[PDB]
Amino acid sequence: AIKKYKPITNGRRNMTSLDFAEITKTTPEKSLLKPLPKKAGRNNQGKLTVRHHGGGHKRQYRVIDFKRNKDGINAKVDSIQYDPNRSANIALVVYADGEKRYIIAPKGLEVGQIVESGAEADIKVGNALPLQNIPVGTVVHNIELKPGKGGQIARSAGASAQVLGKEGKYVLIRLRSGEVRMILSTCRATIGQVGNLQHELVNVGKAGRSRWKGIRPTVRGSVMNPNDHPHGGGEGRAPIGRPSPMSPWGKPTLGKKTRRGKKSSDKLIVRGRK
Amino acid sequence: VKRTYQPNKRKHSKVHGFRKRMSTKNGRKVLARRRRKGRKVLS
Amino acid sequence: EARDILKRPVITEKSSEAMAEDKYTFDVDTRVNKTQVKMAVEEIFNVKVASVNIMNYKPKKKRMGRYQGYTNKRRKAIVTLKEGSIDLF
RNA sequence: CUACCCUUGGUCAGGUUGAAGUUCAGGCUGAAUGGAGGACCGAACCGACUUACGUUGAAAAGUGAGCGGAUGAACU
RNA sequence: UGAGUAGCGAAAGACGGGUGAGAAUCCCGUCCACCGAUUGACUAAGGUUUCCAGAGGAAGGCUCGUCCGCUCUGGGUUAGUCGGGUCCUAAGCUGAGGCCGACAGGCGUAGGCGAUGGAUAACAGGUUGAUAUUCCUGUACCACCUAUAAUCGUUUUAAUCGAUGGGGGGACGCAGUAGGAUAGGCGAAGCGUGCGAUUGGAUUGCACGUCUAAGCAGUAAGGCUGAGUAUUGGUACUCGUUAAGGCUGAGCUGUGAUGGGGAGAAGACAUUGUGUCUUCGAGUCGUUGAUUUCACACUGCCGAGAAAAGCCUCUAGAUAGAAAAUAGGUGCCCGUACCGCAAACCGACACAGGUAGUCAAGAUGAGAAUUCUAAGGUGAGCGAGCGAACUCUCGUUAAGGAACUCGGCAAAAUGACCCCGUAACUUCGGGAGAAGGGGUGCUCUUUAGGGUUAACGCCCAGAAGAGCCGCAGUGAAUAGGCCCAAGCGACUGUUUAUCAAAAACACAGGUCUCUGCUAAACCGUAAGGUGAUGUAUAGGGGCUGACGCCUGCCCGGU
Repeated sequence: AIKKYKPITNGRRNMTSLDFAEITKTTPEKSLLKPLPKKAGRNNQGKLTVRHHGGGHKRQYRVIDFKRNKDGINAKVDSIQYDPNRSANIALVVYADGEKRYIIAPKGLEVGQIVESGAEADIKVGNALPLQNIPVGTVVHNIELKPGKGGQIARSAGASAQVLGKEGKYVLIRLRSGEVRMILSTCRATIGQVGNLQHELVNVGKAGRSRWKGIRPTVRGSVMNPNDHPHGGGEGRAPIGRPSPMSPWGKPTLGKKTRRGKKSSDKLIVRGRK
Repeated sequence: VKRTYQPNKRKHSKVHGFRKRMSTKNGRKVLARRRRKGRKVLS
Repeated sequence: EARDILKRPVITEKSSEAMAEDKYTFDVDTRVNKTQVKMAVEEIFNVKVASVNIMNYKPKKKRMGRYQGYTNKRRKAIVTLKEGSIDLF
């Protein structure tokens, strides 16, 4: 799935890309596209508030439904497609009454396979059903946090979580990050893992390729002037010269925690990252 | 050598110009200040 | 309104060679359109108008003894007629 | 004016090299085909490395002769 | 005062005639010269009367001036179709109610405004001192209104129309390839021109061989494996790979528009002193090569490539009754002169600078390079002498050949095409145009492929011989010097506009750390935002900086 390039040029010397053998159709569906003009990290005042976001390739937005709330109707899979706005692939499904929509595509999904959502659906890759009805140990993706809002957890390429246990109206679950957390048992989730597992093996290869994706360069703090950054320079190269490395805004940046105290979700986190 | 001041009819009327000065409080200050001096051209 | 739309005739050499054809040149109020001009000529001179063209002229700069100013802006209309003729001198 | 960005448009004489893939032949390599690349040489265009001239200038930053890039992190 | 001193802003002019008080400098003529991928021709920005005619010469014009972008007087810009508005939306800007805020005010919903994009009906000729797809002539097209009418038949329905109703469409990247047409170029030449006084020739020198929109016919290839039935965009069936065109779109060609216009031509003027034109005549062929124009059509790739209206369809639903056709009518506002890679724009100047797009001829060539020319334009707003030193730009040089100098700085040398040959090293791609050698004109035979093509012939010769000339044959201009060995940085890229282009910054890759989503981080007093219409294979911060081999000891202090 990973194709390597021969070193015909110094720029292409160690570059890698993934062949798109999962894609079965190379043209999107006209009815589910919307415009997506770019913001280069600039807010409603017009000022730059996030660094390193710039001008990449133009993109259109595919309307994806993370809710999966059409229940009791079958949907047949048409094609797997490329999506520029996320790392996973997407699949276009057609409902029995003739409606179409996009879902994120799970790992072992095939064209022609039928897919279903509800409370009485079966435990098979692609199906969406409340966490109350999912047996312990299942691998699952696209999880909700508030019932009816839409999936929010485990949506990247190759992401998954698995169910662990049951309390009164909560369900234990382990996230890809490694933390264990309670989630309301009225919240939906979809069976399986997210596809495109090779996505993170790509070697980008040259500076221009990451500029095509909207990333502007990053200037290290130690090659700035004292009025620009706490690492603002001395004579020659210089060590850090402080008790701890700092950020461009003068706050410690190696080891210090920034999660805020007294959050309502404190009682739902059983075990944190390790 | 390229100089500053490349003229433009639309830019001039939109940055300076009566309606733009009237659209804010500090522009109305400018207009009143030029009226008090007796200036012949206001914007 | 008709005597107020038409102001005066224009007598030059271009206008005279046009009057060799059936075209007459007028200075008109600067607010009217060519349909009003067409209807005013027919009422005042009792003729049949075939067509009418119009153009605007800018104010010109002018001197009178270290006094810089501008002339009036003006609107000019040329009236072609089918039948009849306007008596002028 | 200048720096970065947003939306919508435009421009790049010619030559050279010959990647994936594909088709045969031999017994894995040879020939055809193909037309990749912040590839090569070089005008338009964009720059500003050396030098001569100019220094009450033709010009409050230029001119002459060479020079770097020239399908792209391009120029406009 | 310096002082009649410095300067008078890139360059080719000469002479005859004219006018005037006055002429190197104004007008006319001939010859000469310069540009010609442009010093030529169009359209934008910007300027705002600089445009044209008659008169003028105080000041402006780096000299002069009879002249003028200068002064005076009087003139000049014409649109249903060209570009905008009475159409559509992007970024952005505003925003009824609303949210927030010492005041001032900040944000935002529906909705508006806003082209640099989408939609959208006219062409040929004539004519002025100054405008022209606008005026005039000829021939068209597009909306709207009323009459004259076949079809119209409860107005459910039916013809009809029909939704802020549904569906389609508009609708889109980058590169490459093989074609079809056409524009334009070149050579024979079907009719026009004239035929030489310097030796010679006359089968010989030079040229033209055009023409619209609209309307009718057909049409070179292109795409859709097409075409029906039943049911709720989807599901079952039959003829299927036929593509027959079944359909859809499609460059272009022929007629007429046009026995018209214009026309190499005068040969017809009494005249418009014979100029110019009353007037009367005329040609529309075949060859060759051929786009950079007319499809993102087709193939491939990853970085995955606007919206809305105009438009086409099926409808709920509504109503006499609406169809094409003929005849008449009607059709607004703004811009329109002139300069425009510049004497009129931005540079205080009649300033060696800067300024978006379009058209793009011949010979030579791979070429829009090079040199000379075309169409067309221009001779540069101080001159005349003399040929001192010195300064600047340019050419040559005996013998030597880096001895010069901080340093081969500068200059010299290499350079195109064809044939032969090509090292260490290497990430196996490269290094490489490595280095190092040889060749090139003209004539005639023989061969002789592409065979241009019917064919040797069209044309490069595809090549071998035999000759001729010079000091020299890519005879001019234009076109890489190369090799060996060390630092530093992997590489392409970026930087101190105006003394530093680099070993500095980026970078692909590595690693540490924070972040479970109203995420962390960041802007803001807040509301509201970016992050992100993302969700740990994700996002923010710190350090290092391709690749290969690696990355030791110390947790006492902060």
